[PDB]
Amino acid sequence: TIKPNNDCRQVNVTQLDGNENLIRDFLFQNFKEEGTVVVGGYYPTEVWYNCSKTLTTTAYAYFNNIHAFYFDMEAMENSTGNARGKPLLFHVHGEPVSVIIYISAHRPLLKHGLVCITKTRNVDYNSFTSSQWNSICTGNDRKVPFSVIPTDNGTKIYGLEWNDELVTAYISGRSYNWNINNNWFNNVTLMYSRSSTATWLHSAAYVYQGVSNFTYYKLNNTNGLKTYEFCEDYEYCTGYATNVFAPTVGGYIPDGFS
Ligand SMILES: *[C@@H]1O[C@H](CO)[C@@H](O[C@@H]2O[C@H](CO)[C@@H](O)[C@H](O)[C@H]2NC(C)=O)[C@H](O)[C@H]1NC(C)=O
Ligand SMILES: *[C@@H]1O[C@H](CO)[C@@H](O)[C@H](O)[C@H]1NC(C)=O
Ligand SMILES: *[C@@H]1O[C@H](CO)[C@@H](O)[C@H](O)[C@H]1NC(C)=O
Ligand SMILES: *[C@@H]1O[C@H](CO)[C@@H](O)[C@H](O)[C@H]1NC(C)=O
Ligand SMILES: *[C@@H]1O[C@H](CO)[C@@H](O)[C@H](O)[C@H]1NC(C)=O
Ligand SMILES: *[C@@H]1O[C@H](CO)[C@@H](O)[C@H](O)[C@H]1NC(C)=O
Ligand SMILES: *[C@@H]1O[C@H](CO)[C@@H](O)[C@H](O)[C@H]1NC(C)=O
Repeated sequence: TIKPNNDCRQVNVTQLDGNENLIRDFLFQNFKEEGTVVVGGYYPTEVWYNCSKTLTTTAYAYFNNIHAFYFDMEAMENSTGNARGKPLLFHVHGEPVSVIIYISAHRPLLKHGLVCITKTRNVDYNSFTSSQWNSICTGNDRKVPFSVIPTDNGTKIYGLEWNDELVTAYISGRSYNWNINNNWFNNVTLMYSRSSTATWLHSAAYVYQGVSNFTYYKLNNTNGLKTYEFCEDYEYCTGYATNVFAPTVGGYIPDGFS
């Protein structure tokens, strides 16, 4: 899903600090009942990508042909009061509207996150993270500040999914929906490392993953205990075929369909 880069290495999301149940809480967000059920969707996997640079130069990463983008952070320093932030900036392209999400390190108190809805393709990644907080998403672009919860201590997975009619943002354990008709290009550009500035601090404490395939998870709720298991094949987990398929070149149903 990510272009081959030497900086970007893999990593086990569940093996990191404070990430024991990072995916379990996300999977059971909607299934609040008792029993086992097989769900499908653009769900994150266990192996994500960590990308860092020893130097203080500006680096970029590209995710292509993806449908959802998830990321997680580390525990904030002094989260109770003056929380210390770790900067990040990822841009989802589209026409005629594109969305830039930037978490910082004039600005309202504790509102580390900013969302910039812009209609201009020329986005300056070497100047957005170098100016003041009041001169970032100024002008005709729509600026929406938002406060990432520091008390969560990075134990909640953040995510963004989109389509041509609806955009869903998962923050903490809450999913928010926005209705907008926009032609998305299904690629995301992420700027993970740059020189330190007033708003940007040189660090690397972000994991991240892009999901493009239809992932299947079996969920079991036994006496209040919640367990999840990934399925590489729907038929193997359920004993029955699935209706999701990828049409071949020219728009032809594959011969293996049921
Ligand atoms: C994201 O995908 C879109 C859609 O494919 C890309 O836009 C096209 O890019 C190609 C080159 O890859 C150009 O020849 C086309 O003219 C572009 N079309 C439009 C309508 O702009 C876009 O470049 C991709 N973005 C990134 C950052 O890779
Ligand atoms: C994740 O842990 C497993 C063992 O549980 C190990 O084999 C694998 O290499 C780890 N993956 C990464 C990306 O470190
Ligand atoms: C943490 O924040 C509190 C509340 O603002 C503050 O009193 C305290 O000094 C901070 N601790 C630090 C910066 O180590
Ligand atoms: C986050 O960490 C702080 C400091 O250790 C702790 O007081 C707080 O309860 C934690 N929040 C959680 C675990 O939700
Ligand atoms: C990513 O890797 C860097 C070294 O390249 C390391 O310092 C950093 O802690 C890693 N990030 C996470 C979230 O594990
Ligand atoms: C997604 O599905 C395609 C089907 O061709 C497969 O080749 C690819 O490996 C899958 N990707 C992942 C991450 O499972
Ligand atoms: C769910 O868990 C219970 C208790 O461990 C087990 O008996 C049952 O077989 C599980 N169901 C599925 C579908 O895996």
